[PDB]
Amino acid sequence: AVVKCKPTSPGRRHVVKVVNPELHKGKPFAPLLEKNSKSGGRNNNGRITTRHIGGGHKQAYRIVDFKRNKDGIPAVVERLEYDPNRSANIALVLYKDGERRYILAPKGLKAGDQIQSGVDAAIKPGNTLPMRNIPVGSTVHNVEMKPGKGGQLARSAGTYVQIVARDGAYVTLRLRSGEMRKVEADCRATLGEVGNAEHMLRVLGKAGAARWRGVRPTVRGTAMNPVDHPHGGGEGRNFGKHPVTPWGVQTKGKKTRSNKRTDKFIVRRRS
Amino acid sequence: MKRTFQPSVLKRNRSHGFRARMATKNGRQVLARRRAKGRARLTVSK
Amino acid sequence: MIREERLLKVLRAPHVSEKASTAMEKSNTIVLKVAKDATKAEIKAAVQKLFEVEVEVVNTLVVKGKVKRHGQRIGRRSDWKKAYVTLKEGQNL
RNA sequence: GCUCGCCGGAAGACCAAGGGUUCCUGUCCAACGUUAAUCGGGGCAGGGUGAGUCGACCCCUAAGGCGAGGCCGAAAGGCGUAGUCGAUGGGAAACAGGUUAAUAUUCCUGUACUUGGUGUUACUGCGAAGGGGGGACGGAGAAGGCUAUGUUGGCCGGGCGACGGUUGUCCCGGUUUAAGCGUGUAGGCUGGUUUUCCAGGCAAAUCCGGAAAAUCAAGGCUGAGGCGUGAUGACGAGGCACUACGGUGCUGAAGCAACAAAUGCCCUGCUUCCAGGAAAAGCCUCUAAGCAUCAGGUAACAUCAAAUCGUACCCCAAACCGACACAGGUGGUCAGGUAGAGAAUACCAAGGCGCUUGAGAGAACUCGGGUGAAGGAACUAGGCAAAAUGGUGCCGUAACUUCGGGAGAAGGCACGCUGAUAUGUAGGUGAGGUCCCUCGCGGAUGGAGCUGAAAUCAGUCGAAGAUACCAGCUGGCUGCAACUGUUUAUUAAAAACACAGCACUGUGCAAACACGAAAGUGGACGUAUACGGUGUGACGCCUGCCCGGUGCCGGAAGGUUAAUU
RNA sequence: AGGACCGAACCGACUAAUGUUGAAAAAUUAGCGGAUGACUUGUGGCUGGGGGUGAAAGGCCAAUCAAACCGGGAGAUAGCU
Ligand SMILES: [Mg+2]
Ligand SMILES: [Mg+2]
Ligand SMILES: [Mg+2]
Ligand SMILES: [Mg+2]
Ligand SMILES: [Mg+2]
Ligand SMILES: [Mg+2]
Ligand SMILES: [Mg+2]
Ligand SMILES: [Mg+2]
Ligand SMILES: [Mg+2]
Ligand SMILES: [Mg+2]
Ligand SMILES: [Mg+2]
Ligand SMILES: [Mg+2]
Ligand SMILES: [Mg+2]
Ligand SMILES: [Mg+2]
Ligand SMILES: [Mg+2]
Ligand SMILES: [Mg+2]
Ligand SMILES: [Mg+2]
Ligand SMILES: [Mg+2]
Ligand SMILES: [Mg+2]
Ligand SMILES: [Mg+2]
Ligand SMILES: [Mg+2]
Ligand SMILES: [Mg+2]
Ligand SMILES: [Mg+2]
Ligand SMILES: [Mg+2]
Ligand SMILES: [Mg+2]
Ligand SMILES: [Mg+2]
Ligand SMILES: [Mg+2]
Ligand SMILES: [Mg+2]
Ligand SMILES: [Mg+2]
Ligand SMILES: [Mg+2]
Ligand SMILES: [Mg+2]
Ligand SMILES: [Mg+2]
Ligand SMILES: [Mg+2]
Ligand SMILES: [Mg+2]
Ligand SMILES: [Mg+2]
Ligand SMILES: [Mg+2]
Ligand SMILES: [Mg+2]
Ligand SMILES: [Mg+2]
Ligand SMILES: [Mg+2]
Ligand SMILES: [Mg+2]
Ligand SMILES: [Mg+2]
Ligand SMILES: [Mg+2]
Ligand SMILES: [Mg+2]
Ligand SMILES: [Mg+2]
Ligand SMILES: [Mg+2]
Ligand SMILES: [Mg+2]
Ligand SMILES: [Mg+2]
Ligand SMILES: [Mg+2]
Ligand SMILES: [Mg+2]
Ligand SMILES: [Mg+2]
Ligand SMILES: [Mg+2]
Ligand SMILES: [Mg+2]
Ligand SMILES: [Mg+2]
Ligand SMILES: [Mg+2]
Ligand SMILES: [Mg+2]
Ligand SMILES: [Mg+2]
Ligand SMILES: [Mg+2]
Repeated sequence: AVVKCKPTSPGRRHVVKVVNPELHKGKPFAPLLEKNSKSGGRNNNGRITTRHIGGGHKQAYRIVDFKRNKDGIPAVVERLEYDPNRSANIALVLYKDGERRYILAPKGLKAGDQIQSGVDAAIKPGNTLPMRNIPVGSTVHNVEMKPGKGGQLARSAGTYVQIVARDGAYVTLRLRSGEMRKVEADCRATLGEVGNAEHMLRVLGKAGAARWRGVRPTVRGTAMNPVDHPHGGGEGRNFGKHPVTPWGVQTKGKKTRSNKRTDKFIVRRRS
Repeated sequence: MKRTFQPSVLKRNRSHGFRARMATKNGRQVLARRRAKGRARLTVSK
Repeated sequence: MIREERLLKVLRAPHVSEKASTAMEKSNTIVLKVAKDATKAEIKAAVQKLFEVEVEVVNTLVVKGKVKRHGQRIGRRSDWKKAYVTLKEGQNL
């Protein structure tokens, strides 16, 4: 559900919120919860290594099963849940032997639905199979890059991967970026799209809403002095130079990928 | 107004105390310099 | 059991003041100066063995030595321990 | 000592931090104290800090620190594993009265509570470094039940008034009591019990999770406050006998109800929202190795233990941070009366103070204020400053608008006191009595007593009734920035910065990028609906032409071209 | 409901006067802005000098900042006074 707030105050005028009625209103499953304090973008030297990070709401980490390696035990979806740590929603599933787990909730999945993993799983959304057993043309998500490592590709809200080809031991995947990549056919994938496709229709509306998510203000380079940015300086608004990062690398079109180890797997760049 | 010195005994001992000096070779060199000068008070400890 | 040598060492002096005398009268309590490291149990055992009276409780405090200016030089008297020894209402030490 | 004045959400009281004897007593007045000093936070001397329950220490962890081995690095060293530290957080237990010149939840009196070690008895499956439950957690809002507390009445004791009245519907004062134990309430959550089974909880489990049936329909957990006991005790206004005038001591009445009522408690509750809200131990439970009539566990009684350290005093300040006995700064708690929406404000209570130079005079001028004829911005860079407006209820309110606003637009009327309605109304609170039952801190009825707005009418005083304190000036046109925010600590608060939104661009995850000779770390326990960089800056309508120059992206025929040979 | 409204505590600092060998090496008085939030505050911790940190003023990093402080090279050099 996408609903616009009424302009009863200037900070509310442009707010557009995503409210999902189905989401659980209670507390999360306690044994599947771990704490994680914030870093502020600071590394173990105590230096800011990533700017514009800090503050925001306290969050508990939910242990999500990206591996999906209970083969042959059917599971039932108990309830959808809000996960602060990611854009997608998650589903708390109960296994027939009494094990409870969190999974990425695919589009369409709801309470009472059955899911299953393994080679003999039925082709239906939320089921996990090796891509050997998944037909060419299927839409999948939570794609493994190595067998047994856990899904790593297409995990954000509303994303998915298209299985384009299958030759030998490798499948050709079409990624959200447009890149065509090769991954091993033993790698597991989950049928269907990631849910919460309406997540991109949100409008924060005010600066405080970005602050609630741990995002600190960005200061433009041209607004500062030359001592601390190549864009700095000037009597009035002056630029006269090719745009660069704070460290001097050109930031409009220059390419930065340098990985000859994984170049063999890239069928075509995203263009 | 609020001034620069705002005393805390715990912070004082953790910053300049005897154990803090002993924990690094540079602090041990501070202690050697102060012993060689003949200082009655080596650190802020007491 | 605490050793006899320790008991002979712990007790130092009886404290003489009007508060101590009021303790002796009102509450049958003697006030002593003891060693800085003399515990309550050692004080009780030493009073019983060395003053031959029955004790039911001792109370202790540490007195901080004062700072005194003697000939413009700065000095500090030593800290000492003081004991309030209650005799169990039948002794009259 | 008697008056006077000042603070009283503090200028009173208690703490933490910080200080360290400044605390109390005697004595002294050189120096110190912005003057004197007989006085002092000054000199000198003596005295003073009493704990199983308060805190530390202790058990347990957060951020973070250190870190055996380890990985890395010319050396020095960096990071990090197992671990081990680290509160600002979790974890056993005490209250009231009395007492010193100076301590007291520590001493004394009374009445309690916690944990541990032993000893005996009786029953008996005990046991972890492991499994599980629990601890255990956000913001906002609403209502009910309470209590602290206050007011009035009743009750007790005392009074009969320096000037007209004051035996009464008069005046003054008191009317207090804890923890614990018993009760299990207003209320909150949740269906129980019993069989059998199981791809789960690293092994196991009767424990937790799941599955299938029977049976019953009330069980369990939590819970302020009240009541009873504690307590025939203590305290108590006042009386009495001495005084060192400070006080010593004896006795000591009544000690009830109603009403109002928190920002405190029930409540870590309930409702709701999105930004989705510590950890670990104590604690309960389950077993494994193991022991296996032993040990150990449980229940009762006895008895012993609870150490050490802190404890004086200041603590919005003359004792801390400011070189000062300095108009500065400094976290938490307590929270009376009248009026008031109020922790504003005025006047007061408890309590605390008059700020460590005074005495005169009554010039100019300076500072801070009061009032002002006639005029009313003529002043000036500029209405700077000042003057003015100011409350509640009701009526009434334009352009424009993103339909929310604009708006308290503007403007206007009423406003005190007395009586009546109504010997106190509508409402709120609620006793006695009666009726019922799964019988009590129960249900229903009944409404005495108490408390008590708003309105209308009539009358009445003053120049003036939101009378003091307190408490919006309003309107028209226009530049800039959408807006709330941020900034040059100490001459600039803005049109500057940020901002939601927009766009370009990079990035396929051992991501790009950043900090690092490195190992690693952040990005992120994220995965293109993501993350970084850059510019623009809500929203509406839009965003034209140029790739010659510079940059970037792509291409590789040809020219040129390094080490090398 | 709200980076909603009026307004104390609390956080700030727009105007004026005083003060300028100050009561004060940045305050006082009267007015002024925010006041449930991008709020404010206590305790503890981390980031170190061509480095940090910065809603960006070359601001801030112990009354010191277009390169902190302390010690050292060091009696730097000074065609200048
Ligand atoms: Mg960024
Ligand atoms: Mg931005
Ligand atoms: Mg600038
Ligand atoms: Mg440059
Ligand atoms: Mg220009
Ligand atoms: Mg130009
Ligand atoms: Mg002294
Ligand atoms: Mg004194
Ligand atoms: Mg004299
Ligand atoms: Mg003098
Ligand atoms: Mg003195
Ligand atoms: Mg003690
Ligand atoms: Mg005792
Ligand atoms: Mg840690
Ligand atoms: Mg080592
Ligand atoms: Mg380390
Ligand atoms: Mg520890
Ligand atoms: Mg603590
Ligand atoms: Mg005292
Ligand atoms: Mg009451
Ligand atoms: Mg409040
Ligand atoms: Mg005290
Ligand atoms: Mg003075
Ligand atoms: Mg002062
Ligand atoms: Mg303050
Ligand atoms: Mg006031
Ligand atoms: Mg007054
Ligand atoms: Mg005059
Ligand atoms: Mg004048
Ligand atoms: Mg005037
Ligand atoms: Mg006039
Ligand atoms: Mg006139
Ligand atoms: Mg006029
Ligand atoms: Mg003019
Ligand atoms: Mg003129
Ligand atoms: Mg003005
Ligand atoms: Mg005025
Ligand atoms: Mg113009
Ligand atoms: Mg603006
Ligand atoms: Mg503003
Ligand atoms: Mg500021
Ligand atoms: Mg300035
Ligand atoms: Mg300014
Ligand atoms: Mg990584
Ligand atoms: Mg701009
Ligand atoms: Mg613009
Ligand atoms: Mg253009
Ligand atoms: Mg507001
Ligand atoms: Mg405003
Ligand atoms: Mg002011
Ligand atoms: Mg306001
Ligand atoms: Mg500049
Ligand atoms: Mg400075
Ligand atoms: Mg330099
Ligand atoms: Mg040289
Ligand atoms: Mg020289
Ligand atoms: Mg020359």
